[PDB]
Amino acid sequence: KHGRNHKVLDVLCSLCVCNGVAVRSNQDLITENLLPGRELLLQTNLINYVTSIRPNIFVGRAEGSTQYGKWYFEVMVDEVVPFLTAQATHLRVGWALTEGYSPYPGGGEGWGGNGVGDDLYSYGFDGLHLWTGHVARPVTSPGQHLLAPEDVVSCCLDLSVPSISFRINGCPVQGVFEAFNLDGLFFPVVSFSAGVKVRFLLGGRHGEFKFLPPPGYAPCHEAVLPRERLRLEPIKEYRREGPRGPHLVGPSRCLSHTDFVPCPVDTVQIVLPPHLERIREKLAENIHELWALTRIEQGWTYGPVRDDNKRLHPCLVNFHSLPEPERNYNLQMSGETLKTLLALGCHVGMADEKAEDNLKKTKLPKTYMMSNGYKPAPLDLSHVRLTPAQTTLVDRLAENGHNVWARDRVAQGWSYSAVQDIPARRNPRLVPYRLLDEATKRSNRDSLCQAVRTLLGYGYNIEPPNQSRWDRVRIFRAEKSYTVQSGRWYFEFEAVTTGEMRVGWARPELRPDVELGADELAYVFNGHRGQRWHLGSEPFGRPWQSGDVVGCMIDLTENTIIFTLNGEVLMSDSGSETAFREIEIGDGFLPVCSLGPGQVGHLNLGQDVSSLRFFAICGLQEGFEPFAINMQRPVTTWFSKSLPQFEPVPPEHPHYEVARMDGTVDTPPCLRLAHRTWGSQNSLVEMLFLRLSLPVQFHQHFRCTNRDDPEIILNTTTYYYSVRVFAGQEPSCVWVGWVTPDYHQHDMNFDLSKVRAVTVTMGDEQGNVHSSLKCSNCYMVWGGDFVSPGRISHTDLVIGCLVDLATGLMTFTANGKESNTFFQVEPNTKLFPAVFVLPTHQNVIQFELGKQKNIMPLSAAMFLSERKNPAPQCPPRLEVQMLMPVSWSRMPNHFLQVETRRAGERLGWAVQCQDPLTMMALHIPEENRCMDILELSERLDLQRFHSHTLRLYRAVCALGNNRVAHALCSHVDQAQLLHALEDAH
Amino acid sequence: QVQLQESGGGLMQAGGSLRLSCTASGSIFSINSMGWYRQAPGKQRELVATITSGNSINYADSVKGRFTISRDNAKNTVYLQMNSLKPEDTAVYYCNADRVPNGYNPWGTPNDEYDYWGQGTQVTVS
Amino acid sequence: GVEIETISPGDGRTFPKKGQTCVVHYTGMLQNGKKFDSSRDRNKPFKFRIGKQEVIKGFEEGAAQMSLGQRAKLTCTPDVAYGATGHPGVIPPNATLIFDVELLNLE
Amino acid sequence: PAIPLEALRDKALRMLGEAVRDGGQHARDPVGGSVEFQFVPVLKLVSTLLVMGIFGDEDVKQILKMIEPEVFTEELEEGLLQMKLPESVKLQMCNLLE
Repeated sequence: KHGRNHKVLDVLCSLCVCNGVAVRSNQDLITENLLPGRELLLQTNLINYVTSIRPNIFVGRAEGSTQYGKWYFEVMVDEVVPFLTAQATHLRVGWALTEGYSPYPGGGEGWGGNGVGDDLYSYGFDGLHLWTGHVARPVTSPGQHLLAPEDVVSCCLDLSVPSISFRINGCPVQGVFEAFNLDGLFFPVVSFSAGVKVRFLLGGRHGEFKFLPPPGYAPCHEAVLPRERLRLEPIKEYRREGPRGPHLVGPSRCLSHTDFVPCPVDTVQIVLPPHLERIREKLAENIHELWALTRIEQGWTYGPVRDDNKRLHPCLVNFHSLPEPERNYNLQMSGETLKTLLALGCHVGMADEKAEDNLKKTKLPKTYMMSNGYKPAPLDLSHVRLTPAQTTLVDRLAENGHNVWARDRVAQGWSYSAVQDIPARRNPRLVPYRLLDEATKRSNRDSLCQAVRTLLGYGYNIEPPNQSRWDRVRIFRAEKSYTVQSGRWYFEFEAVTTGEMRVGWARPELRPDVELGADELAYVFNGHRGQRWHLGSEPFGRPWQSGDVVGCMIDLTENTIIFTLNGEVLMSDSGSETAFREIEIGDGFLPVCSLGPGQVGHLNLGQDVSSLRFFAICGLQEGFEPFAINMQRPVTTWFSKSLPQFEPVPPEHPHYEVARMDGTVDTPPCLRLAHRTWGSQNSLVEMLFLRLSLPVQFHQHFRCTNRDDPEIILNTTTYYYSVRVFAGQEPSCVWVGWVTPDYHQHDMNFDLSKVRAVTVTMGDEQGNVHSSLKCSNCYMVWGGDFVSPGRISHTDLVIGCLVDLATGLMTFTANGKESNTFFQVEPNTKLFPAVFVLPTHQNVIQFELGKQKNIMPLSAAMFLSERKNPAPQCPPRLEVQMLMPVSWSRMPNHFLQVETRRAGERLGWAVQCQDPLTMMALHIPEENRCMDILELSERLDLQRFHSHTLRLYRAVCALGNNRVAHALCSHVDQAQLLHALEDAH
Repeated sequence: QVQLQESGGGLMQAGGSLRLSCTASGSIFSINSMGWYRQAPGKQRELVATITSGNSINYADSVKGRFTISRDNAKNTVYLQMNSLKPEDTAVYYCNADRVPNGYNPWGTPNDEYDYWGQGTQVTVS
Repeated sequence: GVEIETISPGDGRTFPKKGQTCVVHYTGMLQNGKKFDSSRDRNKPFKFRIGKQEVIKGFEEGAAQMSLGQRAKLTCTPDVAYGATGHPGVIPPNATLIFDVELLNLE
Repeated sequence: PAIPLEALRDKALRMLGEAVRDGGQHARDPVGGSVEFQFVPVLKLVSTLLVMGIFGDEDVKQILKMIEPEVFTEELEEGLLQMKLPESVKLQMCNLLE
C-alpha cells in the first residue's frame, strides 16, 4: 500500500535472524506470504532476443489511394533448432503497421522481446497460435504442429473489409484478424529468435509461390515502388554494422497511407483571360511544329491519307488547318497549361517588345516533309534557356498533370503494380509524381518543358509563385556512470550522411524530450549549418559533408569545449578557437550525439586509439586523451527511445499539479488535477494522458457472478470509481475509462477513432464462427461526443465506471443515467483507470474514486490487504501518472546478428541467424513490462530495491533453511545465477 | 466517369450483316475517339478501323471485311456494321472511349494514358 | 483434469507404462504465466518412472497420454497434486499449473 | 538444493582468472564499478568452494598460481597479492589463505 520502500525490506530481513539464531516460523511466514504472490518483488529470468525483418513493401488503404486492397506473400522454413540455450525458438510471420510497430532489441512488454503479435499494430501466427496484443489464441489449424523445419506459411491480407488470413501447407488456418486499424501501411514481417533459417517468397522473380494465391489476391512482389528496389531491412534500427565500426542511425523516414493518394489542384474553376486565347494559337502551332519534326525524325511518313497504321501524318500543312476536334485538341494543351499556370501566382506575358516578332523562323531543308513542307515552321528559339524558376514551375505543372490523371484512373478503379496488365485495371505509373521514377518524370515533363520554353521564346513575364515531435531526433549519450569531472578528453564523430546530427558534450541529467542545445544541459555543435548550440544557437565553424569527422574535445582544467573538423580547429566568428569557455565542471560531462531523420553517424569514443584518426593531428600533442582509452569493455550508450511510456507526474512539474485532497465526509478520497500556468505565460493546451498507478486485475475464472446491505456488500464483486469534470473544463475534452498496460499512443487530438482495436474471429473448417472476441488497448467513453456533454453550464459532470471483475463488463454511467457503453473483456486483464483531458480551465479533472451503494471502492480492487474493506482510501501507492513521449533506454551490448541475402531467382531472399543471445530481464509485476537488468545502472531506486530484495532472499534462506532454499530456487534459477556470475556489466 | 458497354453477337454464315452497338454514357471528355480492339482466341489483341468525332475513317491492320463503323454524338453511341464475315473474324470485340484520337499523340504521357475500356462481346462466324 | 494439446508432433504410438522411465524436459508455468520451474536451465531432464508417484499425478497422467518425442501441454488443475497447496514459496494455493512438456528417450 | 559442482568448479577458476588478468592491467571500467566489487564476490565464492572441497588437485594448484606465480611455482605475470587492493579484498584474501 505504501509503495516500494527499501526499508520495509530491511524490517523484513531483520524479522528473520535473531542475533545469530534464525527463526524458522518467521522465515517460513515471509516465504509463504510474500514470495508466492510474485506481485510485489521484481521478478527476473533469462530470455532470448527477438529480431524482426520485413521486405521493402508497404501497402495501405485510403480514400482514393492508388494501391490495391488484396495482397499475398509467403515464408518457408528451412531449418529450426528448437530450444537452443533453454528457450523456445520464437518464430512468427504476419503483417505490421508502419506507425506503431517499432520493436527494439531488449526490453518490451511482458516477458521477452517483442515480435509480431506482441502489440496491436502487428498480427502474427507461430504455427498453432494467433498472436495479437501479447496474447496467444490457440487456433484450430489442421496441422497444429508449430513451424516445423519443413513448413510453408502463406499469409494474405484483404484491406477492404479488413482481414488477415493464414494458410499452413495449403491447409486453411481457422482464424482471422478482422476490423483492425487501417491507419498506416501494412508490411510483411517475420519475427524470430536466434537459430532459424527462412526464405521470403514474395512472388514473381523474388521467389515462387508453392501454393496459388486465392482468387483476387495480388502477389506482394509487385507492390515495390518504382523509385526503390526490393530488399530486406530491419523494422526500426538505431544501429548497423559498418567497416570502421557500428553506425548509429537516426529515426527512419516512412511513408503514409495519405502519401499514396493524389491531391491535384483544381483548375476547371480557374477563369481564363483573353491573353490565354492570344498565346494559345501560336503555342498549339509550335506544338504541331516540334511534333512534325519528330514525325520526320521517326519512320512516320508524310502521307495526307490520315492512316496511323501506315504511319501517316494527318495534318501535313504548316498552318494547323485541321478539323474542329483536332484543332481544340491542339489548343486545350495551352488552355489547360495556362489555367494551371494562373492557378498559381504566375501571370501571362503579351509579347513584350514584340519578342515573338524578333525571334525568327530557321527552316532546315534536310528534314523535308513530303506533305507539310521543307520544314514545318521549325520556330527555333533565340537561345532562350530555361530559368531555374521556370524549371521548378515545369516540375510543379508535371506533378499536377500526373496527379490529375492518376486521380481519374483511381476514380475509374485502377491500381498500381510493378508489372503492367490492362484487363485487371493495373498500371505501373499510377503512383503519385513524387514517388515516380526519374525516367517517367522526364517523359511527363518533356512536352511541358517544350511548352514553357516556347512561352519564354515569346514575350512572357518570368516569376515564381520520422518528422513528428519527439520522433525526429535520436540522442545517443554515454552511460551516466562514465561522467568526467577532470582531465582532457577527446572523442570522434564521423558523419556518414550530411545533415543534423548535433555532436558534443552534455550534462548527466540531459532531458531526452528537449533537443540538444535548446537548454542548459547540453554543449553541442550542429554541423548542418555549423551552428553551436548552448541555451540557443550561435554561428560558428563551417558546415560539414559526408566523411567529415568531428573530434570533439573537452578540457575540464581549462573549462572549455573545442570542436575540430578533419584535423583543423574550428574557429568562431570572433576567431576564438574555443567554441565554449568558463564551463563549470558541475556534476560531469558525457559524449552525446543527436542524429536526425535518415542520418548515419559513427561515434568513436576512443577505445581503439589507433582507430582514432586525426588524433595525432589534434589532441595527441595538446595533451588530450582518448575517451575510454584504457577501458576494456566498450562504453554502453543510451538511445532516446521514442516509445510513449507512462511515468509519474513530477512534484515540481512547471505546468501540471496533482493535489491529494482528503476524503472527509460526503466526499471520497480523490486526486484532483490543476493547471498552474493556465491563462498566463506558458499556458500550453495539449492532450494530457493520465492514469492511476495501480491496476485492477480481472478474475482468472469468469463465473456468472441508503444504508449498505452487509450481505450484498460481502458478496460484491463489482468495483466503482468516478471522475469529476468541473464547470470550466469542457466536457468535450475529457475521456473517462480504462487502459491496458499496452497503451503507448501519445498522439495529440486523441479520439476514439484512433484507438487500437482488432476482432480475432476464430472459426471452424466448415465456416461457423467459433468465437468473435474483441481486443483493444483502451476502453473509454466518447466524452468528446458525449450525450452527457450536450451551452456552457456551471454544473460538474461526474462519470462513473462500474466494472465487474467476475462477469467482465465495464458499464459506464453519467450523472446517474446509464451510458450505452458496455465494454466486455477477457479474463486475466489488468486495466489501469485513466482519463485523457485537454486543459481548458485551471481546474480540469478529479479522480474521485470512492464507492456507491453495494459496491466496493476501487482501493479494494487494487489492494489485496483491503480486499474486504469497504472504506475508500488513497494509499501512497495510488498516484496520477502522465504519459511521457520519450525516455532513456540502454543500448544492448550485443545485437542479434542476422544475415539476409538472395540465393537466386528461384529461391529468392533468405533470412538466417545462428548466434544465440540471451539477456536477464527485470519484470515489474503491476505494469507488465520488463527491461535489462543492466538498465538498473542508472535507475538507482530500482537498483536499491532489488538489492535489498536479494538481501531479503539471503536472510530468509540463511542458517540452513533448506526448504526456503528449495522455494527460492524457483524465483532465482541456476541459469540466472550463472549468467549473473558471468555478467560483467 | 464514361461507362461504355458493347453489345451484339451472333452466329451465321460468311457475309452476314452484324450491328455491334457500343454506348458510352458519361462526359464528352472521351468523345474524341472510339477505338475498337478484337481479341481472337489465342491471338494478340489487334486494332479495328477507328473513328474520331466526326466519323473520320482510318483503316487498321485487321480492317479486312466491310467495317462500316459510324456513331452519333447525341447519346454517344457507335454502331459497327460487319456486312462481310470470315472464319478468322471470330473474336471478342471491345470498345474504348478515349480522349486521344487516331495516330494523334502530341500530348504528355498521362494525357496519352487516359483510356476507358468496356465489357466487349464475343462474335462467332460459321 | 489435465488438458492436453500437442505442439511438436512425435511418434504417437509409444505411450509410457508403469515401469518405463520417462526422461522429460519441462518448463512449469502458473495459470497467469508465472514460471515456477524449468529443467532446461538445469540441463538434466528429471528422470521419473510412472507409478512411483515421484511427480504430480496429473503429470503422470499427461506423460502416460503422451508418446516419445512429442510436445504437449498439461493443464494440471489445483485439485491435482500440490495445485491446492504447493511447496510454500513457489506455488500459490489453488492454482492451475501449465506444464509444457515433451518426452525424450523413454526407457 | 543441488547445483552442478563441476560447473562451478571450473567457472570459479575461469572467472577469477579473468578478474586477475583484468586487474593486472589498469582499466577505468572494473567489473561492477570498483576493484572491491570486482574481486570480493568472486573471492568469497572461491573460498567457499575451497573449504567445501570441490576443487581438485590441479584446480588448487591453479588457485595457488593465480595467488602468486613466483613463490608458488608448480615446477598473469602480476600476482594477486602484489597489486594494490582495498580492505574488503584484503579481508577476503586473508580468509582465503587461512
